Amino acid sequence: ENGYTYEDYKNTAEWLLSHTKHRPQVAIICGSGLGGLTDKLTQAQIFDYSEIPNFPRSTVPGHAGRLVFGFLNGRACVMMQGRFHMYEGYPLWKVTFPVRVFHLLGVDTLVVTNAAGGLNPKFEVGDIMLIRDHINLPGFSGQNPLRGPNDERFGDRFPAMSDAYDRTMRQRALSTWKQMGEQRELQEGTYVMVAGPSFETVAECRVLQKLGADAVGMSTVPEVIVARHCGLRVFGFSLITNKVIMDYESLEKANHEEVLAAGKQAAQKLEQFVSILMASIPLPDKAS
Amino acid sequence: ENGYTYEDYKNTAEWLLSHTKHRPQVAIICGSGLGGLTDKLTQAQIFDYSEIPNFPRSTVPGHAGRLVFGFLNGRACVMMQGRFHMYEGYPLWKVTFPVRVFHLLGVDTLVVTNAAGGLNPKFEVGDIMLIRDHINLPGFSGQNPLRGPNDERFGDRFPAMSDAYDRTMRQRALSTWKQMGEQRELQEGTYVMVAGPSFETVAECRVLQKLGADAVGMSTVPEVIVARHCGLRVFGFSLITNKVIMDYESLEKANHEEVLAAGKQAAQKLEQFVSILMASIPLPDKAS
Amino acid sequence: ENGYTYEDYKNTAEWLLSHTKHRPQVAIICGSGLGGLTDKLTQAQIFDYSEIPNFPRSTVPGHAGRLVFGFLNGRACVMMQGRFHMYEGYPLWKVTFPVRVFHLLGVDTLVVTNAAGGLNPKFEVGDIMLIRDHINLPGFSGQNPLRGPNDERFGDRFPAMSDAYDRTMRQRALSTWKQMGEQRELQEGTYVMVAGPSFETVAECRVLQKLGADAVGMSTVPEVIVARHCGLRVFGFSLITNKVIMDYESLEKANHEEVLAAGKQAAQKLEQFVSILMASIPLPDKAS
Ligand SMILES: Nc1nc(O)c2[nH]nnc2n1
Ligand SMILES: Nc1nc(O)c2[nH]nnc2n1
Ligand SMILES: Nc1nc(O)c2[nH]nnc2n1
Repeated sequence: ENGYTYEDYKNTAEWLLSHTKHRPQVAIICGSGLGGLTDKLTQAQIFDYSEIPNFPRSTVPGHAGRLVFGFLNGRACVMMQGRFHMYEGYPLWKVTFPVRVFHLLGVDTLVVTNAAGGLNPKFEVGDIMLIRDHINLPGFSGQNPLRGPNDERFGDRFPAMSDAYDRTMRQRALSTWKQMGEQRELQEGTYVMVAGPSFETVAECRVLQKLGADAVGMSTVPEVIVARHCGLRVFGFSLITNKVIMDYESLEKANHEEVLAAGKQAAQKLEQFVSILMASIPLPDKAS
Repeated sequence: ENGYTYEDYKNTAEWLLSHTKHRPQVAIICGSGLGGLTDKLTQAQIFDYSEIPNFPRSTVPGHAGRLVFGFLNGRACVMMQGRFHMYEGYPLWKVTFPVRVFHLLGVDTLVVTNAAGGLNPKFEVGDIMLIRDHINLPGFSGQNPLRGPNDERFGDRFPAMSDAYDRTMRQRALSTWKQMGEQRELQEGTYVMVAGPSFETVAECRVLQKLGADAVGMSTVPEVIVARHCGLRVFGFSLITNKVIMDYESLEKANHEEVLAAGKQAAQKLEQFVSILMASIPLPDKAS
Repeated sequence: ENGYTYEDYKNTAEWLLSHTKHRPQVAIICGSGLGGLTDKLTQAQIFDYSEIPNFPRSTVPGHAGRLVFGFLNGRACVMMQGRFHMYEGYPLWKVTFPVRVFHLLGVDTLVVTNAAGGLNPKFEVGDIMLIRDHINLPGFSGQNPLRGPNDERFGDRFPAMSDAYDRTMRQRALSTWKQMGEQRELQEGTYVMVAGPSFETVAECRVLQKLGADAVGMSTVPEVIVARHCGLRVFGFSLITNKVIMDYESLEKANHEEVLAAGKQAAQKLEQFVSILMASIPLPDKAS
């Protein structure tokens, strides 16, 4: 909540609207390595976070920290290239700030992507996990983008999250993967947000396994929470860039340079998939 | 700890004492929907949080955010109507601030109430759960009202919480329910504080089940911790206003308007019960 | 991260270096009750945290809050007597600050010690637990000393922790215990950091058991994370000063005055052990 106020989201929404011919319907937050999706846009208009009025600017990236509009598979999009994370210092009400403006920009659906670790044994690095649920660890402790006075203008005080990932789109997703007649079926599991920038220890990965998590990451959850709070259809995927959970001879135990999950390769796939998916996102035209 | 200092709790305690004929023995924090208990008071004196010197004022409520004194079943009380929550922005050392003044006001027992979600399957919405234990999730991460320099004037650095809910009063509680010859027996389980304002997801509810929790809420724990820190007899109940933990067809999955647990109905019951309970709280007169 | 900057760690490192003839190789953070190890030092030079430029000063202790150099078993040491904890108010980037200067002082190995609770049933108060892994609970929520912009000068953005406690030294540790031909074998388990100053409840201890933890404490984890981030060999022990996990008649349920684990007795033992251990820490001379 804090730091920003409604006119803050209202001045930014307007600044963008009055600076772009585009009026986005779908907002797409690309995860690490998935920024490529921006290339798929047409009639694109690239704004620098830096440029936009109250938009948090990047801590290091910047370049791989831009907001591009345009179109994807027949949907007026707006892809945030280079999402913000709590571990960069951004308070969660800066992390999720974009989502609040996308809503005022008219966005009604938010597709978020990310790069997690593979907790579930069945996963194979490279797999794309459809997020069916999430475990908001920072939220349990207090780190929830909604903390602070509730702005009924955006939504409720106690919004529910048991319905976060829109059954419909998840269906249309599982179907679509099948339409394409793909190899490894679109995975589906719970994503566990873990704040910290360092990577989990074996002992930690195991508690994440026990907790129910399928993939671990340091983002998404914040954007999903406030998006839902605004009443935004939300669905997303998680590129499984690696995996671990074994003391009994770590062997590899990751590093990060390991995270790439056949970089170009898989990143390209999750991207095309999301793009194909634009056609399964209800058009504000009601369609009938 | 932070923000306030001893004279802060000392000026407020005195301001109240020198503004009320009353000298409370029991302090009662009413949960959402349980504010009605204030009606049961006699010779009551309603102060507005706003009015009291260093007392955190409400973020939105205010009205359903008052401090009323008076008497309940032969006990000099002081009921905080409209408790503060971490999710409203209040730092935990503002949430629990009242408890620290109640102690300086002479309060020796603190009965807290709340409205949780029903994790334990045996629970039936409407049930009243006697809190036998708690799992302080925000505490594990750092969100503990005691964090900061310890004020030995109030208590220890490392107070123990394994004894928080006073065996005695829990006994007298289970007995009392039986005296009244009630229907569903006074439930008894562990309350898990979860900070965030949004509601838990199915995936989250399950980790709360696995963790051992019986009911989920966003308060109480902070007040119980510092109350105990002062050396205050503490016991409390949790009105089960709902329940969930099922992906396999959510069906209802809550909302909040669902939370009421037969509002007037059950809220009234937990209230009378607490009031009857005043008679089972040791009188400072030692009684003998 | 925050608050300090590189010249901050650079001015302090230099201030110390230009104020001590010593150039530490090993940095030893002593836990509560283990400050005695300082006595084992020779040619020792005691600086007051207070004295050192940007060094966080103690909240209460101070005296039992000093930085002593000198030598231990043929290793140029620097023992921080009286470590900082998150529960004293110190932001984690003050807690771990010393580690960042020890690195600039040339320290290459960090041996941390602490006093936990005994979660694992096999443990007997007095036991010394070799830390083989850790569960960073405050980290999951956001409380990670690395949060904020990454300083590539010190290390990576996403350092891994699956390798934190250096296999080698753990081996040399288990062996050494055996060399000495001791009684109860050097225990080995996962340490779970829990922030809060109050002690865990029975309900909490059980989730710590389920999570996988073997011993609970309120420190170490922060120092281990940034030490590893700098690329510092890290290993440590945990003096088991007590234990609990039982509603079914608490009986003792601790207090803190119980924590001592045969104070002088066991504290002395873990100390001599660490000192003997100086001989198993690779000398920067490469040794060959
Ligand atoms: N937390 C987390 N853990 C892993 O193992 C990851 N791999 N890629 N992103 C990751 N994030
Ligand atoms: N956390 C939480 N969860 C539920 O399901 C609740 N119902 N009423 N208060 C509640 N608080
Ligand atoms: N958290 C924690 N718990 C116990 O039981 C302890 N005993 N000594 N330090 C301790 N720290």
